[PDB]
Amino acid sequence: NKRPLKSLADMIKGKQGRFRQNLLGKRVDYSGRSVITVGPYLRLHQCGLPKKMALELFKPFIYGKLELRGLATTIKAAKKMVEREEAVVWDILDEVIREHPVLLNRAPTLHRLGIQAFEPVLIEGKAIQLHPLVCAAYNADFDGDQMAVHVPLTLEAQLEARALMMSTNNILSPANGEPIIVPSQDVVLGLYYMTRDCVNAKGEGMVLTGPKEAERLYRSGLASLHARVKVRITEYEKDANGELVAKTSLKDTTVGRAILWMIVPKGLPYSIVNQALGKKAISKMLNTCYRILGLKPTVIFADQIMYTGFAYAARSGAS
Amino acid sequence: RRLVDVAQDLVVTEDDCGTHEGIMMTPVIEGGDVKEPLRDRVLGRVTAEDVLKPGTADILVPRNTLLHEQWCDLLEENSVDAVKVRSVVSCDTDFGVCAHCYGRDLARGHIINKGEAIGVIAAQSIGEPGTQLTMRSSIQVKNKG
Amino acid sequence: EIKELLKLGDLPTSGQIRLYDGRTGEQFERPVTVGYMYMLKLNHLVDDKM
Amino acid sequence: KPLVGTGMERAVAVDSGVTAVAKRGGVVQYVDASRIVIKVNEDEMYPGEAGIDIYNLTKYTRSNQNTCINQMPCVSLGEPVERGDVLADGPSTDLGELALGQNMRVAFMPWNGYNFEDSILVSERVVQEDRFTTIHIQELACVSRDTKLGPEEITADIPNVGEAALSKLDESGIVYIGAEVTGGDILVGKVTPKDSSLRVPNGVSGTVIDVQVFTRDGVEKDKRA
Amino acid sequence: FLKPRLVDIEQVSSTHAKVTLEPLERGFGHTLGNALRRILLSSMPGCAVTEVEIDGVLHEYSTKEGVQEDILEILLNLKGLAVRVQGKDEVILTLNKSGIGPVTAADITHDGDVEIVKPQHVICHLTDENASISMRIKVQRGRGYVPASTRIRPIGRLLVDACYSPVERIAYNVEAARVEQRTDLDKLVIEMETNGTIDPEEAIRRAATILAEQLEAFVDL
Amino acid sequence: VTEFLKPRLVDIEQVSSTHAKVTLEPLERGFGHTLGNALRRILLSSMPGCAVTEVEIDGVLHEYSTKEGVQEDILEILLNLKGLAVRVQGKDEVILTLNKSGIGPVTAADITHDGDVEIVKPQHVICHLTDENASISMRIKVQRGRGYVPASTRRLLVDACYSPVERIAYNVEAARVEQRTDLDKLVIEMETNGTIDPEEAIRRAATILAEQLEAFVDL
Amino acid sequence: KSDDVNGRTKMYKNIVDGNHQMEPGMPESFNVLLKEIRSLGINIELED
Amino acid sequence: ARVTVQDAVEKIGNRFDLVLVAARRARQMQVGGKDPLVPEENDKTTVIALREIEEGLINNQILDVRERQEQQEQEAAEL
RNA sequence: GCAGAGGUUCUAGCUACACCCUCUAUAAAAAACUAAGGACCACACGA
Ligand SMILES: [Mg+2]
Repeated sequence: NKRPLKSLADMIKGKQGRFRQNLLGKRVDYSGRSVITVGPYLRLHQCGLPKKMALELFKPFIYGKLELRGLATTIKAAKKMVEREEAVVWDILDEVIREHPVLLNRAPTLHRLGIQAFEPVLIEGKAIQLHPLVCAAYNADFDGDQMAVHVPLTLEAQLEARALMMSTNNILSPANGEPIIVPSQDVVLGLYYMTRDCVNAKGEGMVLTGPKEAERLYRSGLASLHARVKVRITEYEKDANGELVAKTSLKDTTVGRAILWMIVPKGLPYSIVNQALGKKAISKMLNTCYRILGLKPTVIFADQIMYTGFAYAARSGAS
Repeated sequence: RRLVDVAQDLVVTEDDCGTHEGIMMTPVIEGGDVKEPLRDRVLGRVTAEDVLKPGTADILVPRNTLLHEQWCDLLEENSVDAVKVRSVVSCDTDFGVCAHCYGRDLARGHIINKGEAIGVIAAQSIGEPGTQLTMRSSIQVKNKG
Repeated sequence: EIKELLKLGDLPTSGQIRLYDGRTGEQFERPVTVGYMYMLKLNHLVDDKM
Repeated sequence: KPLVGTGMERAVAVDSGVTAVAKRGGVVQYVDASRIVIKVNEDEMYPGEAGIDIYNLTKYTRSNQNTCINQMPCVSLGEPVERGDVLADGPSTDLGELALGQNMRVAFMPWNGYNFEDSILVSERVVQEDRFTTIHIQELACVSRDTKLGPEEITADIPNVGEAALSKLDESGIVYIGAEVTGGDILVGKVTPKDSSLRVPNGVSGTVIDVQVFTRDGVEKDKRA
Repeated sequence: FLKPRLVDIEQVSSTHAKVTLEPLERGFGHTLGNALRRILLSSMPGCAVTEVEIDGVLHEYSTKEGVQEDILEILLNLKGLAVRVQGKDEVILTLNKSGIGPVTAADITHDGDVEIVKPQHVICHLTDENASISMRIKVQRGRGYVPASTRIRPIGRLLVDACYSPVERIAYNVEAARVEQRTDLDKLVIEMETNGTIDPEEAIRRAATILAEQLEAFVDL
Repeated sequence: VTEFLKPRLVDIEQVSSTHAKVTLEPLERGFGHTLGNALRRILLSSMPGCAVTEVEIDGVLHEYSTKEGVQEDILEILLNLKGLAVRVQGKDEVILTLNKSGIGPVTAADITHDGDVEIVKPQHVICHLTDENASISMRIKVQRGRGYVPASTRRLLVDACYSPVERIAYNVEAARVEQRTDLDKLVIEMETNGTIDPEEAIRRAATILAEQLEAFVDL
Repeated sequence: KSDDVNGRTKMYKNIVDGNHQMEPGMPESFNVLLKEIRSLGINIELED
Repeated sequence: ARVTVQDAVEKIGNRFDLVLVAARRARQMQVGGKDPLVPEENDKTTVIALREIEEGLINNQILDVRERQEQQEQEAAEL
């Protein structure tokens, strides 16, 4: 083919050389790829994952559990059982995915948060489901974007994946202290539509007992989502030595802003949900939540805010 | 690739070095307004010498305390101008740097763990926005002062 | 021309109509845009990628 | 056909070879899902060796990207046809117009995040009415090369396999035409001299449409051949 | 409270009718309409075709001479026919046609109970003079949509995706009633669209039983 | 074909009696949303309950006013009243008086019985008094309503939350009993003012909904 | 997980045993690299 | 089940020694017949070790002294 | 069950990653079972 034939130095240098092709980064087992799916019902500590992919990746674990439970005497019979996809095999599979993190991995892993751990949720289908919040961290679209899944094997590997690589453990990007799981595209639009006001909207003017009454009025349909109404809130502040004090007052606001109040944790003040709540406002909100409440309350609050943003963006119909 | 490979030998090997050296962090001015305030420029880094407010001989912030959100908020209301801070360059640790000379992990709200590889973290942080980059009188006072 | 074509049928000239939620059953505020757009199906099926 | 288009879909479909354009006008004497017979008009036929036109539409055929090159008749019996007219709707073609996809109702609104950033949400109605079911033709080719210590046979005698797998195969070890095989099934029985039979890849399924066998001269062909 | 009743059933067309429920108060109208629409569109017992055998067609993708279109289009047309049965849960329909002419559903050799509600539904067109198609259509009752790839023998048997769903478009409107003397009463009118295999009255009555049974988790009947 | 996978209660997390979280595992596809929305609307827009609707202050006639000696405006005073969960007997209306004076909070336990009217929250706070000579007295009107009647649709007019529920939110995720389809897993978190148990309130709502289809059960 | 033959076999036997314990060993790609650099005429070896 | 390991890393302020100590704990639970002190809730060893660390009764010092005592009675077993 | 052979099946089956029993020079009362190979260059496409 009239081409330079590879020498003893062409296989030690270059991209295709042994160093950068087989030593610096090498192909691995227990790995699978598929296109990604939103699946908003997930929590960022977990991700969707097809049954076939969990069956193929966790084949040694399934064989071990089958041997332990005596369903199959031998690896060989157990392997045949995995091929038959017998119903008993799926129940065994659900046991090895209870607390076994997998490393979701997009191909152009530009930064540290390119690969993150997730607790796989067995889904029927063939597309991996990636939590909506971590898409910004992954810089991952839903336009045929494929990301590999790797299975940590040893207790050290799974344990350190859970302790470090979990999306719950990666809230602030290594580049800057700003949060990386911030509501990015659609949930932020839902929150922005939620936290606004008509100067004349249905159910404007009456005083509300609290956020529960605001939700009751909005769901019943007798009050608009964003109408300037005075509500009573039990705002919690930790100005004490770690103790949270309660302040109750009638802050003029809208119904939509009152809806978010039940989502936010206790520590956050009401001044953070009383604006239009754009992308920058939500980023500042999440940063304050991380710096005040901590990590677990921030994770729960992010999940709840994602849920409400998606739900009320669907209810908004922002065409 | 170049950034990662000039790095990857630099990990947080120590916890402190007792070095008074550092870099005097000052909000950057390029003729216009304040591009980055000192609050967002020194946050998460451990100072090298005691910062002082207009009152002299005042230990507003001690020598070796990490500047978290509370300290930075205190700095703004005390109207500080320049804060000397312990820089990773000034660290005298061999085959690595100490935790104090680096500062906050930028991913967790605490000092960097003793051991964590920060060279690769820095290289990836620098190289990640590379795809988002591009390729191609008289002096008038702005406000009262 | 498109507005006149919508006016030819019973459909509104604005091009977007009120839609009711499938689950909740109450109409979405701010009527959403609907229509019959020609969208393909690429040969990058998920079956090939597993 | 696309509800909204450009008008070049007809030009693209006619100019391309996917469809069966009519070289000469006339009337459709006989139309079939596999062939179309056109009776050329008296003023459009040569004095000698004119006869009538016969079009053999290509049925389900394996394509370069494993798709079906299917040509369905677009005319009925007795329908007049003029010169340079479309007669068979080839792949992605409807009434002589290039019909790549399939148009459907589309509502632009966020929906509970299931169309979060660029993802598409599809109703059960689309799947139900088979709007996007696409036939994919796979080319699973089995080869019987020369082997040391004697060659390998294509018979149905395969060791260490069950009778259920061999049920699909015929008496000569070749899958019956039209059989609906599944993932991991066996298609043609080939055993190496001392179990190298061709098998369906795991996951993929479908029904065999035809099994063509090529045998070199000199070696006797089996029963299926 | 008030009890909705079958005040009127406007059979406007052969396929789709307009059922009316009269007594309802605030909320009930929309709530009951949406619940009934979701129950109808979700799970209504249809009798769609699920299995077809042709006299001399080996598989789904082949083609026999004399037929206008492919066997695949024949199967997809067969899925579109609306057929309802009365006694048997399972029935086999034999279709024997010969000569030139479209093969409509009217020529199906129906049994005593099974009957085609849309005899004009065309299946295939025979073109050759000596062209005859003989198919054994297997029609069984079912609920919802189940594809042929997610179910459960001879090579000559052809599987068509099941489409057990008599209803295709359920639209309800809540408007004020015309009671003798009262206010805040709305009537629910449902513009249900069916292929013709289900009676709108019995369809509505069945949807309510399914909802009532699901409700029975918290309520004694 | 008429057989359905009827749900069975699996675990009902009993939060404090003013809150509950009821869930069902089996159910059916698309039926989780149907049942959740039906219950939510049926118990959030129409429920037989008792709540305050109209208050009259002896010394105040106009809303834009405030008594001396009370730190809470009468705008806020009615706000506490509308949250006063009250249960009544067969009588459809009763006037409740709150004649009280002296320095101290005015708890709901100080409401005169005026019969067998029961207040489920005796410790509920209505207003605070800071002057010994200060006296507060108002008449409370309550009716057995059937939903929510805002004051904007109608003497001090206070929003009447007749229904005992305070918050309903159903989340529908996936639950696969054995190895079938991804059937709906309805989980309903409920908060009630206290007049009835949230479980009892959900049961009452379901009885109302089924009792709305008495003629539609094929005999 | 990639190239240690003894490591891969031991890991498989361990996971099917139930003890997710890593027998590290050494990647065979490094041994290939050592052989290729040696074949150039450059002794590259390891100290014990 | 667990979602985050925050309280664990306020218990062990290293985020790295935590992985090592919980890995040793999981190894003891799997290879050995060691009974986890916190009763499991259908949880794997790698997460029940983190649960043990969360309550603060298991860390590097307690694990080290415990295994040292076990070795001590291992010498003392044969007297 | 670690070095070999035999057994009821089906040529051969001794842990070969591999499945049952016997002993150290001898072959059968016995059901679930079996196989351990595989590069580079170009093209097109997706992110
Ligand atoms: Mg993309």
